[PDB]
Amino acid sequence: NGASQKAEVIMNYHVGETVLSLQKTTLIPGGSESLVYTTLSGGIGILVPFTSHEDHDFFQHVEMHLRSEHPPLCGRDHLSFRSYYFPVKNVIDGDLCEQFNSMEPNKQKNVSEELDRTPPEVSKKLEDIRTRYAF
Amino acid sequence: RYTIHSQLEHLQSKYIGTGHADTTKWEWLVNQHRDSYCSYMGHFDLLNYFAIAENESKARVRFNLMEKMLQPCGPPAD
Amino acid sequence: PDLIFCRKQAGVAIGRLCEKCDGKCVICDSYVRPCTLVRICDECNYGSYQGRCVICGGPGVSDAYYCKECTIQEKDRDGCPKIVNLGSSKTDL
Amino acid sequence: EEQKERKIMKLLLKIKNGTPPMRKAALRQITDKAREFGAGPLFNQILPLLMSPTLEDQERHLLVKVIDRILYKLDDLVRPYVHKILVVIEPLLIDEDYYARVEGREIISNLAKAAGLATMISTMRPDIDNMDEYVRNTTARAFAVVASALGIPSLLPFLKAVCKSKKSWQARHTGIKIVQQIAILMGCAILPHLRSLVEIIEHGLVDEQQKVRTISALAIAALAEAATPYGIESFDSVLKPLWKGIRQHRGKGLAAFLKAIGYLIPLMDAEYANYYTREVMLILIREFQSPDEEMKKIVLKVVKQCCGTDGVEANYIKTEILPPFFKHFWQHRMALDRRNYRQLVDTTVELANKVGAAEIISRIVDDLKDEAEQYRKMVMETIEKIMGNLGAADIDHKLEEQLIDGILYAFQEQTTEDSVMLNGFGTVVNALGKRVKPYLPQICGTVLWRLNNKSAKVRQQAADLISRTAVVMKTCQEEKLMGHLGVVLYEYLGEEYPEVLGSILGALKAIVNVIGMHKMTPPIKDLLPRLTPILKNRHEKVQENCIDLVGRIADRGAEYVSAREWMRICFELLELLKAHKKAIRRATVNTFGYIAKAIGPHDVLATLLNNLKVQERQNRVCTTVAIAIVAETCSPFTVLPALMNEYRVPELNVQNGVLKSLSFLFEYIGEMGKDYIYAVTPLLEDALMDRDLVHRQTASAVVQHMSLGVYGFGCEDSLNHLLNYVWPNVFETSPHVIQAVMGALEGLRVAIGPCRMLQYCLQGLFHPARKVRDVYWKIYNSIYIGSQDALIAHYPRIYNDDKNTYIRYELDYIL
Amino acid sequence: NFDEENAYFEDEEEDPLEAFMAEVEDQAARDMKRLEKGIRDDIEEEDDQEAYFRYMAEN
Amino acid sequence: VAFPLQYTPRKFVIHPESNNLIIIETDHNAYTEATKAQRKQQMAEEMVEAAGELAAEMAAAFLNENLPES
Amino acid sequence: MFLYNLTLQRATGISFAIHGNFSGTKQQEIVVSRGKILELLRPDPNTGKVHTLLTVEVFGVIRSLMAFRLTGGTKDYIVVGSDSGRIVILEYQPSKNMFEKIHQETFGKSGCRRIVPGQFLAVDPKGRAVMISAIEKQKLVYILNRDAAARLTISSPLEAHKANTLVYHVVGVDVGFENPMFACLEMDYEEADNDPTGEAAANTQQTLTFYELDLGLNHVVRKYSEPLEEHGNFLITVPGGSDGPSGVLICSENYITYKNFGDQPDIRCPIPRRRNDLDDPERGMIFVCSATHKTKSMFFFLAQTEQGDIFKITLETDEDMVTEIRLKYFDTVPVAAAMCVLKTGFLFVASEFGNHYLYQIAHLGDDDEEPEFSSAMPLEDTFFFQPRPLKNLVLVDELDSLSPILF
Ligand SMILES: [Zn+2]
Ligand SMILES: [Zn+2]
Ligand SMILES: [Zn+2]
Repeated sequence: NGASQKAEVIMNYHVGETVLSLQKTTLIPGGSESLVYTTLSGGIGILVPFTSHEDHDFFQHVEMHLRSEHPPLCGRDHLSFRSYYFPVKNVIDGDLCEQFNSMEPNKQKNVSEELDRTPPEVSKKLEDIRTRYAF
Repeated sequence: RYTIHSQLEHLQSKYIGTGHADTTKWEWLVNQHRDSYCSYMGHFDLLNYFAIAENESKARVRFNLMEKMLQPCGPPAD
Repeated sequence: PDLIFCRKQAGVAIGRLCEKCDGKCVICDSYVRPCTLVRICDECNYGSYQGRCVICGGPGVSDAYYCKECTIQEKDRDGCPKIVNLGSSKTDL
Repeated sequence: EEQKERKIMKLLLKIKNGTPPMRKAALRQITDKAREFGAGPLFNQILPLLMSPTLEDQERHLLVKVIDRILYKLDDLVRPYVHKILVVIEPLLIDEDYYARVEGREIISNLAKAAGLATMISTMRPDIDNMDEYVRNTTARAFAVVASALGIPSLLPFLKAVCKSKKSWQARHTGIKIVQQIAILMGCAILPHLRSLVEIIEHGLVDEQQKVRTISALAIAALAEAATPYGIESFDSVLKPLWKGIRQHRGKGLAAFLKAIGYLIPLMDAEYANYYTREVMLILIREFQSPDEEMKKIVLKVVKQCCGTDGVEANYIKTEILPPFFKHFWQHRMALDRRNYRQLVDTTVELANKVGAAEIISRIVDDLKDEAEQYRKMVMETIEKIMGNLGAADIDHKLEEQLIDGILYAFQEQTTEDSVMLNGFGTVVNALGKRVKPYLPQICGTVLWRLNNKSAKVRQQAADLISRTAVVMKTCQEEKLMGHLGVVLYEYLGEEYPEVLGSILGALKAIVNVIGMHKMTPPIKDLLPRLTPILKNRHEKVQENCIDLVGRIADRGAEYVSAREWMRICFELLELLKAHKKAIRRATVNTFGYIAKAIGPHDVLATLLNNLKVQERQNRVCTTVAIAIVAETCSPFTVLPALMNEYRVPELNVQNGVLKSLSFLFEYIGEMGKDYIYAVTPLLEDALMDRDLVHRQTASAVVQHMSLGVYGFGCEDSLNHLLNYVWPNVFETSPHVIQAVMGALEGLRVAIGPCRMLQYCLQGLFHPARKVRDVYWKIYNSIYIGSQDALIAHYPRIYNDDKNTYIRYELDYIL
Repeated sequence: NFDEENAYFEDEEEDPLEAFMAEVEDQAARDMKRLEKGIRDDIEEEDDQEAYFRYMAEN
Repeated sequence: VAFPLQYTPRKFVIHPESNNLIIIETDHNAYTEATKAQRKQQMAEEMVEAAGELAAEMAAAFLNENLPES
Repeated sequence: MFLYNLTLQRATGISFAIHGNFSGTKQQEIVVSRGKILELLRPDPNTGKVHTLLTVEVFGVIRSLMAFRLTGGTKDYIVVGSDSGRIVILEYQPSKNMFEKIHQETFGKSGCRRIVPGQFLAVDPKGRAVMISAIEKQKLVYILNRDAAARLTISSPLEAHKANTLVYHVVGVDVGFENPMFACLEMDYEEADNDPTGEAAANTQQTLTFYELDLGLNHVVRKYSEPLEEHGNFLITVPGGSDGPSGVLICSENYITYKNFGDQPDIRCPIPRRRNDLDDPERGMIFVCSATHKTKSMFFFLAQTEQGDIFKITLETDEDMVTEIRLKYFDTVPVAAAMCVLKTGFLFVASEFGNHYLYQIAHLGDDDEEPEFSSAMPLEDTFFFQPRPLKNLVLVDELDSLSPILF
């Protein structure tokens, strides 16, 4: 209503805690830039970009399969929780993606068969994006 | 005269916070304030926020929000 | 049509379907992606009503489901979805 | 007046024979007038209709509800009628029907709550020493029910007195039976009162009446079973007399004592279990060698329970129990009974579960070659269950020899056919797996011999054997024998019996599933033309198996058939996509997907769109389903432009078909439809602004399925654009159209957010026009029931007036 | 009440209760001589179906 | 590693030349040090004016001891 | 732009802390709730250090948390209330080091809603019923049971709805193997909405209501309902059955009250105040949290005020009536969100902000000359005590916490 020209939203994400700090910086020597945030609960997290399309498609599939095979522990829907006030837009949840390493070997085998890989190969791709930006 | 559609609409009118064409501004806003207070008590970091802003303890803030739920917005008209 | 939903608080009983309406959603009549298991209330699963079809009332041979669209819109969170015939009596059709 | 009160209690006829609304109204009326009516006339009218012989279960349930509601209002005004109520409903506690018992229990509970404990005791007391067993039985059951309703501590003193009475051993018997029925009815909720119940009944094990001793042992067994696994400190003063008594007694009393021992032993720790098991096992062998059927049925259960505890040793079991057990318990008279048969099989499986499969199987294998069909059947059941639970990791040579010899002989000599031998054969060979290489030749010879003749039920059994054994028949590095039996199967394809045909089709499918599509002896080029006319059969088993076989062929071996034949098969399968059976429907969907992937969309979609126009409704649904399947298997990139050219044709009844197709297509493809919203938006913009109501209804259906199918992928721009065209239709008087528009709006809520919907809706909530207000409050109530908590962040700021405060200040706080 | 075992067992058949019966009889008589507590929300309140039927009847 | 503060911190900035921090700390419902000291003095004198045997003074012990607010 | 979310340091604030034998052995652990994280902690009795065994993200909002076990069991279960319309029961598996979900029953819609339950959780002390409640109008009760394999069993829920009613706190009442009871602080607002003069809003009272669950008849009865003199926050379950009477303590502003149904009269004790307090004279005092400890011989309560002062509370009884309430200054600690008293004499304090602390209880039964306050003392005015450094507690451990980060 105010001005004629309007800005576009290109990203939406519910974090779960109230953020009071945001900064774009590099955290490790010889690493890439992240967006760092801190919450009112004492949490520190980062938001990092994908390098290629093929990386982004792999993590999307992992998140899509863990949403059904490893659903949240208190009966919430993951997509619904991340769409709390606005629908999620262009963010993958690596906290869910990294619960792969805590699953039972049967479920790890099934999910790796679905992704056409080996469980050690899935675990190694997760560690690779983490050590590229943060520790 | 008993259809599923008129059973759905009657059950919607039973959900507290729902209105009709004779709902007043006072009723609408009282509903808004009541579920705002319930949501502040539900979400932990909104309550942390308010407890830091007004230098009070969390139990005190919860008790105050509960006391404000009986008559928010003042008394009605007429 | 004198048909409503039960809409009472559902418990631990599981809804069944006869072989005519077997793979349908008990809410929207769709056949795409059965997602969530149907619970009915304790009154609608009692005595001679135990194991009957949720939709029509015939003999049940499989479990009833909510489709994915109804699950997404949270239509599984209302009451018992059994269809009640208001135009007739208990031991009627 | 007395003649009028029945005329008013016609409310009962209203309650029994009436619709739900009349029933609820009359229920209300009677529950508000119960006190004025009184307990006299109410029950004087309800009880005859309750003990009527033409009552049905649902009317009995309704009458139970009425009795509950009137007993809630009349609380002590029923004391002069408790005896009449009990005389009428003391049966229904021992009825054969299960729900009669439940309803009788509810009535007795509500009555015991309305009256007092003292009234119930004073009314039910005299029928405790009544010399009719039936009456004493029902009195004990009713006393257990009032105990469950009013708590055990309320009835503990009455029981403490009645179980120690000095004048009537019948009264003592009835009191101990009451304790037993309490245990049975209440279950593990007796554990806080175990010590008190055991202390009340423990003096009965040494009574001078044998009937009293027996009921005391049975009550101890019931309490132990209810308490399992907790509670053994409360059974000591019985532990000593019970073992003395099993060493002293003989007969029924001994049977009850041993049953109690058997329930108590799994409650103990290791040393106690071992010791008490040694004693009971000595006398238990003496009873192994016994005539009585009930005694043997008890003894089997006691052995099963003892040998399942932790303290009892596998070595002790092997050396002491197994020899006399297998000596006295495995014979044809044991095979002839039924209940004892089922108990013996379970006891033997569970004995194996602790002693090792080798011991049991090596002890009962040689009986697989016996002159008794029932004995062979029982041995096969036992071996199959054991090898299904434990496996074959411990089986060795000279034991597989006997196993295979026996199962082959038992399959061959089987005169009456039943699935026991089939499932035993299957389980044994699939548990062996790779290890049965040297036996497959004579196995296959036997299967071929059974398949070549013998009345077609032998043939169907052999076909099922092939079905469940082909996987191990190939994974054992073997293909020539399965190729040969596949040839002789393919020769059996014109049959008079549909259930045998289904089985041979299943065996063929299992073969083609595991054997290569190459390297195969019966050629696909000759198989499929034989398969095609079977697609017209109407037996469900034949249809499902045939379609699944054709699907497997089209999946793995598409490069052996011509696109012409694939086209014919597609058009023959088309109408089965709406078949009445779920299995046929899913099989047809899969097969159509495989065939469409085999050939391609270009010429199939041509004929599909062709017959979109010239078909009527019942045949159009299958065409819509087929179009959606083609778009799912071969990307909708190849389907959408051709489908929109069909809309470009200036004709209603064609544009509607295109719209229905698009709706079901987006609903079926789901999240894949996120790349194709922009391509379809112009058609939908034209369709949502159209004079024909069906156009707008179907276009709103399309929007709903698109928006729900893409959720969490970021198409908010496209869906906002479409929301602009959906909204003008909310002022629609037509029911189905407004119902489609509301569903589209609820789907767009999920896809876009409650914020944008609230922004559209805030315009007319306080419009001067009552019609606008009606419509907008409907939309708002939908948005409010769905996502009530997300709206806390999206409400607009409303300012304080003179009298009322409307600003939310906490949200204005700054840190 | 049915079990082939129950039939087998129930087939072979051929002061403290007074000090309790007396008091029980007296207490019962006193209870009887009285004319000669939690509320139940469900029984006294209309259900959703009852409310819907009432609304339809009203309009 | 932690460095204690007096009130609740809201913002800080960094001085580019020296890399020093400039912090502002604020609390609602609070007393400043001067207000606290004068309140303590006032309470002490309104105690010392109780008019009751004055020989035993709790005021001098009230003024000297202070409880650590952390 | 396409982004990826990774947590570096998880949240350290605490909302709820419960304690029990969750691994099944004789050790005691603590299950804490961060905001959206569930955590299991084990303090060592020999070193006094607290270790973290397990941390899980639940991707929701935890609103309530309770423990229970069944008669005869040696392992404790976990019940969670959240912002899903579900109630879940969890069990810890030590051999796998994971939380296994035992049961999950659905009753409504998602989000921190106003009339969907999830905000209050009450459990029967004997472990055979659990209530879950909303802030307005809706209460559900489930019945807990067991089979011969000792596996939990849950039933279909029973409704205890009440229109135009607000709930402050719900608590299970310790009756000993009688029918289960629940006690709530309620407030009906139906008349304050119809009075333009605003004096139905004034002089509207808070009630205390007792809900009885008939296990044999399978329904809920509202048994007792009594108005209160002043409004209270939370209730406290007094140990009953054979180890005490069976009532509740009502914590109000400036007072604490004991109540019970029957012939028991109400007993009130004012909350003592700091002598020479520099606070604003117009403020009242409330209790912010509590903890119960029950030995084989006696029981006591620990309760903390808004200033951090803990008071030890005991009850003087006769055959079955309570006659007096005694209060006594224990120690001063930072204001806590929850505190647990462990066997082996340790007090865990989860502070509402900042670092957490584990203390060792050095002295119970007091060899000192500080005064005790009581409800039987005549008073025209309030009680006055003097705060002092730690005397009964000894700091043993301290858990770092970054909450809250403001910049
Ligand atoms: Zn549906
Ligand atoms: Zn129902
Ligand atoms: Zn049906």
